[PDB]
Amino acid sequence: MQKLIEDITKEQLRTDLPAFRPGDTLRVHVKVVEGNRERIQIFEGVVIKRRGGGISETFTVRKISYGVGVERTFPVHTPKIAKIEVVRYGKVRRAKLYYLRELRGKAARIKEIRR
Amino acid sequence: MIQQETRLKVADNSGAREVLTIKVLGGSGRKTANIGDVIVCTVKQATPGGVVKKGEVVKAVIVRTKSGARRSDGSYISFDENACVIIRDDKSPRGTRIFGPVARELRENNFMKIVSLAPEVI
Amino acid sequence: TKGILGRKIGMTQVFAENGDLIPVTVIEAAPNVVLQKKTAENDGYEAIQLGFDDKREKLSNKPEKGHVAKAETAPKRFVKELRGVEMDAYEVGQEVKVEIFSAGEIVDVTGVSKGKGFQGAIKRHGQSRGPMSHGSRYHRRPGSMGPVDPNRVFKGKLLPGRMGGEQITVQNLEIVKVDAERNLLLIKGNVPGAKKSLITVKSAVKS
Amino acid sequence: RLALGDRAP
Amino acid sequence: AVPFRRTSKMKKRLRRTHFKLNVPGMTECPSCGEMKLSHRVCKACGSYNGKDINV
Amino acid sequence: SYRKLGRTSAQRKAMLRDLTTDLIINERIETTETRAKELRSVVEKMITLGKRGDLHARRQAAAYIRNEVANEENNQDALQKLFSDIATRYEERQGGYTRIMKLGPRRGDGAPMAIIELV
RNA sequence: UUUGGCACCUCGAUGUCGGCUCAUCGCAUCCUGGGGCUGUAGUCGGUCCCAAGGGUUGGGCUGUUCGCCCAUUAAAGCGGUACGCGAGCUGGGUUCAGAACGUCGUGAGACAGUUCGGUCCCUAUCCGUCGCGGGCGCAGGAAAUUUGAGAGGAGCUGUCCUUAGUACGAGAGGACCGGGAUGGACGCACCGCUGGUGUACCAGUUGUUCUGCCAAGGGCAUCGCUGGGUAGCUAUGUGCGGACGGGAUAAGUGCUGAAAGCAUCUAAGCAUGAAGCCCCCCUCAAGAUGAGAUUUCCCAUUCCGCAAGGAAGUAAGAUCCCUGAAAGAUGAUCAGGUUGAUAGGUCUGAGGUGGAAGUGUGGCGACACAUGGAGCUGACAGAUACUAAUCGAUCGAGGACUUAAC
Ligand SMILES: [K+]
Ligand SMILES: [K+]
Ligand SMILES: [K+]
Ligand SMILES: [K+]
Ligand SMILES: [K+]
Ligand SMILES: [K+]
Ligand SMILES: [K+]
Ligand SMILES: [Mg+2]
Ligand SMILES: [Mg+2]
Ligand SMILES: [Mg+2]
Ligand SMILES: [Mg+2]
Ligand SMILES: [Mg+2]
Ligand SMILES: [Mg+2]
Ligand SMILES: [Mg+2]
Ligand SMILES: [Mg+2]
Ligand SMILES: [Mg+2]
Ligand SMILES: [Mg+2]
Ligand SMILES: [Mg+2]
Ligand SMILES: [Mg+2]
Ligand SMILES: [Mg+2]
Ligand SMILES: [Mg+2]
Ligand SMILES: [Mg+2]
Ligand SMILES: [Mg+2]
Ligand SMILES: [Mg+2]
Ligand SMILES: [Mg+2]
Ligand SMILES: [Mg+2]
Ligand SMILES: [Mg+2]
Ligand SMILES: [Mg+2]
Ligand SMILES: [Mg+2]
Ligand SMILES: [Mg+2]
Ligand SMILES: [Zn+2]
Repeated sequence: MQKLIEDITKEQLRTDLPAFRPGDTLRVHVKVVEGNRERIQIFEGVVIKRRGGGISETFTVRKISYGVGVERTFPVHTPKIAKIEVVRYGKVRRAKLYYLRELRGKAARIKEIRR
Repeated sequence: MIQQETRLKVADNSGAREVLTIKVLGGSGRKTANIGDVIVCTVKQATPGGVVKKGEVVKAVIVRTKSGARRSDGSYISFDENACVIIRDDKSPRGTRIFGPVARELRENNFMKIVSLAPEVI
Repeated sequence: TKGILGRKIGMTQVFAENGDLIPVTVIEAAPNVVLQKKTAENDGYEAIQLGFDDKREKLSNKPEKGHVAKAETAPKRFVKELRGVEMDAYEVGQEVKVEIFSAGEIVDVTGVSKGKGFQGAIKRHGQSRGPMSHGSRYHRRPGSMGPVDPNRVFKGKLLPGRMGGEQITVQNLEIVKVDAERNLLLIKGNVPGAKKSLITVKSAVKS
Repeated sequence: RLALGDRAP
Repeated sequence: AVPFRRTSKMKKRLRRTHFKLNVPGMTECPSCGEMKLSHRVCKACGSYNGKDINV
Repeated sequence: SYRKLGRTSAQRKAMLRDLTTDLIINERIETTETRAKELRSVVEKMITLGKRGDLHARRQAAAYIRNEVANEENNQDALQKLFSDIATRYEERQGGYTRIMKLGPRRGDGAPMAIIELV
């Protein structure tokens, strides 16, 4: 990729994010604005993908909520995320965990790493 | 992305279990409906004893979809299923309980009773 | 009217202050130079001729070198006119820079659309296919050429042929950021043409 | 190749 | 679809206006002086760019 | 982009592997020009492995080079030649291990022929 | 546009219903725009006038056209174009040979009665349509930038909020005009985002076969299969558009005003007034032979000739040939051709894959862990003359006459 696009966008890259990879469990603290009030909704879930480069990098987290799978895809460097905290590092064998979309319950379990 | 013939789970206790989409509302040749859009639909499967009966034509608001929805901040939400809630003309749900998480987009369209009844709004 | 010539670098995105994610096109427009002023007396209409992008001497010719002598500049790769401008605001040799624009300003952007080569009626004119089964031998063909009675096809029966490579204007794009040091405009949305292609950025005509 | 032909019965 | 009328000698000859060969892109070989295709090894003597190739 | 050379993916791979080993053994082959042009990159990348010289490099090359005798006297394989003779020759040169010279059309099908050789 | 009447073209063949694909035209207007009258309070309507700019849905049933129905919609217009379009498609029906039912017939058989089944050929010559080159022209030869005669495109419209629960109305209900917001359908561009594809990217895996064996690999099995995926191309994805106005008008409304002491929109005179007309907006455009304009470059050579002309070598400049892609069927276009980053290679990255081999350790072993976000990596970025863009050659002005002003 152009150094020029890299240079224009460098200022908007967040530095405060922890290293995570697909299979890690995050709590993503999302700024939310229902009404005029501002509050933090937490989205806890498995990272199922992380694609793209630089300011365009996104990640997707998946949770089962009330018996329904939910995925939220965020720009890595969105200012709408207050913070990300890694709950547990998973042991997976690939970059994209789309096979989890078809699994529920015990079949959908990811082993932890001592990282 | 819900169109004519798309079947949806019903995310409420109105009596309908599954509906078939008869029509996306809101303009002449409109192909597709998304979260927060209203559809006309027929009840294909019903719970025995419910208020809403099999074969009834009803309005419903879509509250989750597999296609999901994009937000102005460049984030997305998707669900594992397509689901709707049977409504009256004033947007109030015909049932008394909503099951499963609904999308924040329903606040924007002024489906407040649904948003209040939902166990989670993501 | 105001305007400048640059190259399309590519696309990226920028977070707004409200946190909205704005896709942007990056146009790099090193200072354009006013090479000529056409006047109503001499030329019959008022315009300035902007040169952009210094060209190596080997790649120039004597007619070009002479034309850019008055502006006291190197030979330019791209030369375009702007009509509607304030004639008194410009002088031959004057540098026109990206900071003529400011963030929030509404612009029209003009460039040559990417080339697609020879394309059929489905891709080129957005026509329907015929059925793919049920015995069809009518898939990606262009439809009846017309009725019998004229003994001929009317002009504007659309058919296959070369697609793209056309001048295209997109109206009412917003300048998101101007970077004067790097000579960049960042424009909300997408604009015509391949990367490295010449883009003209003008103040919007419907403003 | 038609069953009957042009301007069939 | 078949020709509705035969083509006259004249129309046949007009059509063949552009049915021609061009002269080869040829240049004198600096080594041996025979003509060669520009940017190819000279077949006669096997030189290219003042070097023997077929050594 | 890259050329298809009128062949299926597998056929094209087979042919590029064949030509690559031919050029290692012979050090100069004659072929169609469009084949020569495709062969340059493929061959120069094998020489890069040879210059690396490590076992991982040799096995990457072994996945591509054909099992052919490059020298009957010494019983040297094409792979052994690549990793010894060719690699040593081009220790100091940084890329551009081949050159294409054009010959002109062959009788038979007018195909523009070329010599490709190691520099 | 119907059913017909007539039998004029076609029986050395004018394929025949419906649908599909592609439209285009008329206006007797379905919607939207403008109006007059109303048994027009308002909201709705009715009826007539102007108006063809754009728009005018998806399903169930039936071969169906039509029609009925469901659900929408601003609206679900009516007609023409060989019942538009079968050398464009379909072939359900109709319209051959088989078979059957009812029926008629002594019978063979018959029925715009029904039923199940039943070969849809053609390499485009010409015009025409859509693209793309070559030639010459345009009183010298060139390199750019242009004017716009003229042509094409676009032209649709909902809902909500507000004005205002105001006007109107017994109430029920409930506006105009004017602000603002946000959609549907349609179109243009583009890949940053979400996705799709991605057969010379990465990984897992079955069988068998080969590299002597182990280990590690290759071949074939749809790319063997399976999980991902870069560039590119893409829509369902993103951005943007039909804005704001001028000018002249239609129906309509008039003002002033006589013919005709009054009255009268009209005869003189003066206004107003539609989504329509001409512009405004987007694109093509001087072969616009009416061949336009501006800026800049070359420079008046040599030889034949009584000159008129002719030939030759050149200038500015361009091309052949070559490296290619942002271009592309091929030509063309564009970036380059050595004081050159044009392409490959190389080096460094990005992205993708997801943890190489080897070795070690642990385990009886399958395997696990470490070394180490490793190894590998088409097309993407930057750098670097290492390789190839060699050496050449070809083309290309010297500018007619007349008159007028200088
Ligand atoms: K006949
Ligand atoms: K046919
Ligand atoms: K015909
Ligand atoms: K003809
Ligand atoms: K994309
Ligand atoms: K001209
Ligand atoms: K290892
Ligand atoms: Mg990544
Ligand atoms: Mg279709
Ligand atoms: Mg087919
Ligand atoms: Mg005619
Ligand atoms: Mg294979
Ligand atoms: Mg008669
Ligand atoms: Mg005949
Ligand atoms: Mg009328
Ligand atoms: Mg008829
Ligand atoms: Mg017909
Ligand atoms: Mg026909
Ligand atoms: Mg049939
Ligand atoms: Mg009988
Ligand atoms: Mg009959
Ligand atoms: Mg009968
Ligand atoms: Mg015009
Ligand atoms: Mg990309
Ligand atoms: Mg993609
Ligand atoms: Mg083994
Ligand atoms: Mg075999
Ligand atoms: Mg076999
Ligand atoms: Mg001219
Ligand atoms: Mg290079
Ligand atoms: Zn020679």
